[PDB]
This record gives sequence, structure tokens and C-alpha cells, in this order.
Amino acid sequence: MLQPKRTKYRKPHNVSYEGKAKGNSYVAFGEYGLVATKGNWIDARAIESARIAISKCLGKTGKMWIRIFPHMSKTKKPLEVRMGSGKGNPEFWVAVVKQGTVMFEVANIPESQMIKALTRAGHKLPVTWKILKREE
Amino acid sequence: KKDFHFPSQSVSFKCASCSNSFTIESTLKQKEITIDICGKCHPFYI
Amino acid sequence: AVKRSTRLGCNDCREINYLTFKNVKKNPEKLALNKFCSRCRKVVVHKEVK
Amino acid sequence: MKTRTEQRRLRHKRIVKKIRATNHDNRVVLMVIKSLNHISVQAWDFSQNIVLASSSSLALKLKNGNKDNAKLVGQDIADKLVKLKLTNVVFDTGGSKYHGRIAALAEAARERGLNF
Amino acid sequence: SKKGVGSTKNGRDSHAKRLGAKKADGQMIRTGQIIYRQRGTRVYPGVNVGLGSDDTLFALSDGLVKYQKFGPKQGKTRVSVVKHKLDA
Amino acid sequence: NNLKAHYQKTIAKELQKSFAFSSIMQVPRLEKIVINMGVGDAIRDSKFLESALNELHLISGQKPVATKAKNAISTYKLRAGQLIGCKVTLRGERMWAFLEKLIYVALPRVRDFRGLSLKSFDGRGNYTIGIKEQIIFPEIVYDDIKRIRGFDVTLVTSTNKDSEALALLRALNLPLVKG
RNA sequence: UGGAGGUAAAGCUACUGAAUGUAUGAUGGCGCCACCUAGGCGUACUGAAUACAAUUAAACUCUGAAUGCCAUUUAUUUUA
RNA sequence: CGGUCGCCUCCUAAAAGGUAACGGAGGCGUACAAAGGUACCUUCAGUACGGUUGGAAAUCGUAUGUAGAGUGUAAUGGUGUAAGGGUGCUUGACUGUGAGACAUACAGGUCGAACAGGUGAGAAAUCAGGUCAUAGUGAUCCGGUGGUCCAGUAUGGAAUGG
RNA sequence: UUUGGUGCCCAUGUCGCUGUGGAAACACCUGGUUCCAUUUCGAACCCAGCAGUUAAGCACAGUGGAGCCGAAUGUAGCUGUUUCAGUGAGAAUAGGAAAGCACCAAGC
Ligand SMILES: [Mg+2]
Ligand SMILES: [Mg+2]
Ligand SMILES: [Mg+2]
Ligand SMILES: [Mg+2]
Ligand SMILES: [Mg+2]
Ligand SMILES: [Mg+2]
Ligand SMILES: [Mg+2]
Ligand SMILES: [Mg+2]
Ligand SMILES: [Mg+2]
Ligand SMILES: [Mg+2]
Ligand SMILES: [Mg+2]
Ligand SMILES: [Mg+2]
Ligand SMILES: [Zn+2]
Ligand SMILES: [Zn+2]
Repeated sequence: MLQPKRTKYRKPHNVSYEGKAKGNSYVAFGEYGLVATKGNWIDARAIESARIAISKCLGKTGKMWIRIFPHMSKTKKPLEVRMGSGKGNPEFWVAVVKQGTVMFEVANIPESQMIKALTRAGHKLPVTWKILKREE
Repeated sequence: KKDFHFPSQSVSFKCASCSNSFTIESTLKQKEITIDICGKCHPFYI
Repeated sequence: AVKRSTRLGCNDCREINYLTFKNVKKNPEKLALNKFCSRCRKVVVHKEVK
Repeated sequence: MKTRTEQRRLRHKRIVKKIRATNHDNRVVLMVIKSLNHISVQAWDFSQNIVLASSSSLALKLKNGNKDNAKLVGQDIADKLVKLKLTNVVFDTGGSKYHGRIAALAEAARERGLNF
Repeated sequence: SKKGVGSTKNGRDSHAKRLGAKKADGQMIRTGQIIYRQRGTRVYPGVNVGLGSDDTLFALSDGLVKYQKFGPKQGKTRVSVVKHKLDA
Repeated sequence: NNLKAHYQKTIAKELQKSFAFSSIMQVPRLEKIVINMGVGDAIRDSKFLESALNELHLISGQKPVATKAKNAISTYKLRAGQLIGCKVTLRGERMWAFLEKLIYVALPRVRDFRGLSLKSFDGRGNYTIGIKEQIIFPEIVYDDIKRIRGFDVTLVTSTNKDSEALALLRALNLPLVKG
């Protein structure tokens, strides 16, 4: 569970996922990458599921990079509570994924395993994923 | 600066073996005070 | 509220013409300033008045 | 930490900033600069940024660095200012303490019809 | 069931001071009129412009106000009152 | 000082010839010897500091200015606004007098003056001498502070290279190991 | 046409926090020795600082618009 | 039921100003006879090297470093020759005022050129009507205190008022 | 035109490296007996003189190392109407860059 060690403010305003791609737009560490086609909020739980999936379907020498990180937190008012009396407490951490951000990249294992690995990682995420390669 | 109670007066210093009356300004007795180990009376220097 | 204010009165006509502040805990000695006096129409010593 | 000339420039900048901030009547500004050998003087105008009058030890051809020649320099600059019909001046040093040669120049200028 | 609700702790705000520019560039101005209200000198004073006990810029003579950018990397702002200077 | 004139002639000639210096004042020149006999006992035994100053006075002929710390530390009992330590900076004739008096009277009286050099220059040409005891200095009577301390005599030079500073030291015959 | 501003965007070697990989690596954990105290050789590993490549922010800014706002110039309209 | 009720700072507040919620973070009900005024002088923190006590870190010397230092305080803005530090002399932390503006339903609040009197610093120009700026505050009525060129219920006082 | 002083500017003006220079001036420098000064030091400030001096500073030529500035194209955001026309950033880049504008005194 990726989680920031400390934050200045416990309850920040949510960060919009509508728009194009600011950074993390092109594969620059590996050479195959999982691009998104639909901006959405995905939490550290989905990252861990996807990361564990990649590692289980990886080999003995493959290497992977996780680009996105759940910097922003989100709150949730307790159940059966009427509106008012302040904001709720932080519950889960979410990374902001915009349309066009490369979430996971893989390298150093043949192409078919890498294509399969990115597929299982993207089936764990809500965004509509797509495979991309690194420019020569 | 000046107007001090501790006056720097040129006092002479004698030494054993080699006399070497070195005159140096100091606020001490105005006479030939004898030092027992001077610079010239040291195995390191000579 | 706290009362750190003090009154300054002339020493010729014995009239109080100024209102200032003073810390009795820090400053133990009575003020002996010199200020303008409306009555005497000149500068004169003003001292602390109870 | 520095050399004498740099500290004098820094102090001169302080004086110039103050004068340009407070000189409301647009008086002529008499900056005198003293060196180890000689001392010169020039009357600038911060509104036009030009020099109206000038005087120097080089101009007067004297073995200067003495309090004696400062009086001669002050008399010459005050005469030139009077000819220029300007008498309301502000006097600032080049960044040196007002004393000795600087004080003599100012007093000679003041005693020759200047208003400062 | 209401289940009860917690309590909020920060609901305090101060009155908004109506700061900012008062006289725009090119506007004619008489002496003693405010040109810029600020907390700390955001706009430096120039010629014919004074300062107050609240860092408030006010005019010192008749004329047209004028802003000029100066300072390192042109990051400092300066205001002035260019006198009428009609001069026939 | 006669040795000051001797310094002038001798330092000029040897140094000028030793490095083919194109000007006589290219040779290094010594500027100021700071003495810093500082003690933190003024936090508790303020009296001690006073005596300290007088001994420092009695050694140089300049009254010592007491220095103040620029911070505050609880573990050291330090607090801002207090005077802990005196510093004296000798120049002109008095500095050369003190230098000669140190090297000729005070230093060879040191219990074991084996010396330390080469490993003392700060890389900019300075030099610090850490004295261990004050009593060894001739300008001090036996009656003194209940605690005894040392000194931090330091040196300065016109040059910025430590090697040329060492060259000046050798020309002055400052008696250290191989230097 | 002139001016005030610090938002959208973008950027984090331009700061404050958060933060990914590679390389050199303080540091500790971990050992194995000697030494009872000064330490030393490798560290399944932790990770200061630096370099390279890449990130995040209503209460981050080395930057940075458009619109809008103020004033003025010209043309037209209304006695508000 | 719990929480809050006045004032100040930032964000939400959408680059003029203004803009709400039991929205998100904090403070105030002061302090300083110097931390005010003036004249003069002066400029970081940290780090590197070198040095008795003395130690990771007290002080000293040199260099580097462009603010991470200081500016009494909660934040914001400002300010590195400044508004920060030191010294000398002082009390303008004045009297009577006040053209013109900001912001405002009102009541109140904020800035202020300039004039007269008498001062402080300074050679002079100039500056000083409290502090780097924004919180540090409560109407009216009632009664008390000091001064006073006003009244004093027939007149002179007094009482009682102004 | 060159040197020296100064104002305006506030890095395309800096930091640094390599060389050259002084006629006059600028500077270090020579001393503290005078006016003046050190929270202690004629270091600094202030005096009165130019013996020595081109290390410095200062002034010139080279140096694209650090720092700074930065075109055109394209793109993100905006305004309208479109689902296309203007407006046009930030970042990155070719590259520029060893300041510039005036006044005064001297030999020119
Ligand atoms: Mg507000
Ligand atoms: Mg944004
Ligand atoms: Mg960052
Ligand atoms: Mg209740
Ligand atoms: Mg606004
Ligand atoms: Mg708006
Ligand atoms: Mg603060
Ligand atoms: Mg003072
Ligand atoms: Mg102050
Ligand atoms: Mg009642
Ligand atoms: Mg009656
Ligand atoms: Mg040279
Ligand atoms: Zn002997
Ligand atoms: Zn009176």
C-alpha cells in the first residue's frame, strides 16, 4: 500500500482528472507501457493489485517501473450521518490518472510476456488501458 | 589608543649562558629581568 | 482588560495634559519626561500622576 | 573585507538615495569627492542629470591633500555657483565623514554667499 | 436514528480589507488622493508620491499617475505622478 | 624595533630572490595576531572572566574586548546577550613586539615545545597556535584564576597561498618541526 | 491605447512539502575479528548528499495568458 | 444535545475589488522609556579549513554562500547597505488644526498634503503628530476625579449644573 | 577619442581564468605630534606627504567554464463560432552574450 509518509494538510480539495496529459505521457524508463484512455481516480489498493499481478506474471529477470503515485487523499463521512459538522476524515489515497498518462512500464523479458503482463495489470484498473512502445 | 594605567615600557631581558639582552615592550618591572630558558637556550632551536 | 495606561501632568500649573502607557512591573521608576504644555505655552517637565 | 574606495562608494550611494528621496525643492546637489592626493567638487542636478558647475584641485593647479587648499576650492566653486545664480544647494560628501578637508570646503562655500 | 455528529473547530474569518489599486494609469489626480492601498510595499513610490503609516501611496502634486516597471528581472513596480507640465 | 628593521631588509632580500618576485611588496607581509582566551565559566563564575581579561591585558598591552555568542544553547547553559570570551587583535609595532616576545621568551619556556607545523595552515595562509597553559607566559603572576587555560594565538599574512605563508615563517625562523 | 493582477496552463536543480529508477555513496541494521576501548573487513539490506532521467499540490511558484476591471482617445446615441 | 457568537491572517475566491456554508488551517483582548525620534557607523544564517579546556554544535581567523538569517507575535505581504545590528543625544509616544481621498446603510474606521506655536537630532538639506504593515478592543445612560474666562431661580455667596 | 569622478540602468551589466598597463590622475604606501577614531586594533574613519609600488583594486585584450538571456515551428490552456478561426504560453532548442546611455576635469 503506497502511502505518503506525511502530509502538510490532512483534508485537501480533490484534484480533477478531466483534461489531457500533464507529465508521464511517454514511456521513458522501459520500452513497453500501459497508457490510459479515460481519466479516473484509482487508489493505492488498485496499484498494489496491479503491481502484484505484474510481479507474479513476471519472470526472474524482468524489471518494472510504477510511474503514478497516490499523492492525494480523499475523505468519507461515516454512514448514517446528516450533512454538516465539518468535513469527513481521510480514508483512502488515490493517484490522479489523466487521459494519456503511462501508469506501468516493463522491460527486460520477451515481448509476449510483457504484453500479457501489461494486460493483467490493466484488467485490475478501472481506466481503459492501451499498450504503447518506446520511441527509438 | 592611549591613556592607560598599564604602560608598555621597553624592558630588557637577560638570559643564562647566552646573555642576549632582548629589549621588548611590556608592563613589568623596568630592569634586566633574567630568563632561565630563552630561545637560544633550547635543544629544538639549536 | 489590563490597565497599563498612566497620566502625565505638568509641574507648573499642576494640570494633567497627557495620557501614555507604562509597565509598572518592568519599569519601576516614575516618568519625568518633558513635553509641551497648553497652559504655559512652552516645553516643561511632565511627571507621572496617580 | 573590501577596499576603502568600495566602502566610500557604498556610503555615497546611501547619501544619494536619501537626497533624491527628500530633495523636494530641486536644489542643486554639491557632491565633493576626496582622494588621497586631491579633492574635487561638482554640482549636479538630479532633475536633469547633468553637471552645472565644477571645480577641482587639478583645475586650480595645487599640491592638494591639505586643509589649506580646501578653502581655495570652496571659494572657487561658490563663486561659480553665484555666477550661475544658484544659491540654494544641498551639500553631500563622496561618502567620507564631514570633517577636516570636507568641513573646510563646506564652510568656505557657505561664507562666500551660499545657502546651505 | 441521528447517530450524533461531531463538531467543527475552524469557522472564523476576518473582514476583507478593500486593498488594491485605486487610481489607474493615465487618470488625472490631485494632491492627497490615494493611489494604492497595500500591506507591505507592493508598489514602490517614485517622484511626487508619498508613503503613510500603513504603506499607503498618496499623491504629493497634481498630475497624471504612471506606473514603471524596474528592479531586477523587472520584478519591482514603481508609481509616480507626472505633473500636469502644461508649460504653456 | 631593531628586529623590525632586520625583518624589513632580510625578508625583502631573501624572499625576493627565492621566488624572483617582480616587486618588493609581492613578498608576504604579516598583518594581525588575534588572541582568543575564551571560557564558558562566565555563565556560572562570571568573576573568572574578569580576571581573564586582565591577564590578557597584561600579556599584550591592549585591553581585551569581550565577545558575545550569536546563539543560545541549553546544554551548554548558553543564552544570547551574554559575554563569553575576549579577543585581542594586535597590529603595527605592538603586534611585532608580541610576536618576538612569544617566540623568544614564552614559547621555549613551554614544558615540551616539540612543535607542530605543515599540518596547521588552513589552506588560505593562516596559522593557529594552541597554547595549553597560561602560567608559562612570563607576564603572569602566580595568583590567577582557580582554573587554568590555554590560548588560541593565530596569524594572518598578505598572501593567500599556504606555501608562501610557510616560506615567510621559515624566513622568520618560527621554530617548528621541519617548519 | 496604457496600466494593476498572479488564475487557467506549465514547471519543480527556482523554493516548501510529497515522491520513482539508475550510478557514486554519509548513515545505521547485520555480521566476523581484535579490543574492553579506539576500532577494523564484508554487508539479504536501510538510506544523507551529488549527477542523470522522470513526477505531484486550494493553503508550492523561477515563469504565466485569454477573459474580465480601471482610465484615457475617436465615432455614435440618451437627458438619464 | 454537542459546537459557535467580537476582531486579525491565508485558502476556497474563478490573475481589479467584493463573494457563503456547523468549509479547510491558525491567532488576538498585547509588548517596548526602548523594540519610539534623529545623526553616524555597520551587514546574513549555514558550511569548509585551521585551533587548549571545548565535546556534532559556545568563541577566534580566512574563505565560500545570494536569503534557507533577522525584522517581539498567527499567517500573509514587504524588506539583504534595507524597515536588520551597535553607538551618541534626546522624548514628536507634541499643542490647535486640517484641503483632499479610501472604504462604507448608519454609527464608526483608514491615509493624509499644508498652516501657526514651541521643541529633539543633525554642519545643513531634511526627518520626528509612536513602532516594517494589517488583530491588542465596547455605543449611550449614570455617577466619580482634575482644570475652567460659562450659569448661580430677588441681590452677594453657596448648593447644583455646563 | 583615453584616463579619473558621478548619475541613470539592474547580469546579453555577473562569478571566474589568462595576459598587458600607467604620462597625468586612481590607488596601495610612508607616520600618528596636531583635528578626529576604535564596543580593542591609525585595521577602518581622520589628518599631512609622496619615498617605494604595478601584487591588489582599477583599466584594456582574449577566454562560451559556471550563471544569465533566448528566435522560428509545434503544443497546452482561452474567446467566439465551430466541431474551426484567431489568441497564443510554460518547458525544450539553434543561438546570442566578455554591457549600454548621458555629464564633468585633464593631455588629446
Ligand atoms: Mg481577508
Ligand atoms: Mg494547475
Ligand atoms: Mg519540488
Ligand atoms: Mg446549547
Ligand atoms: Mg480577487
Ligand atoms: Mg475575478
Ligand atoms: Mg512572522
Ligand atoms: Mg537609538
Ligand atoms: Mg525600528
Ligand atoms: Mg443606569
Ligand atoms: Mg441667588
Ligand atoms: Mg598587474
Ligand atoms: Zn639563553
Ligand atoms: Zn503647565
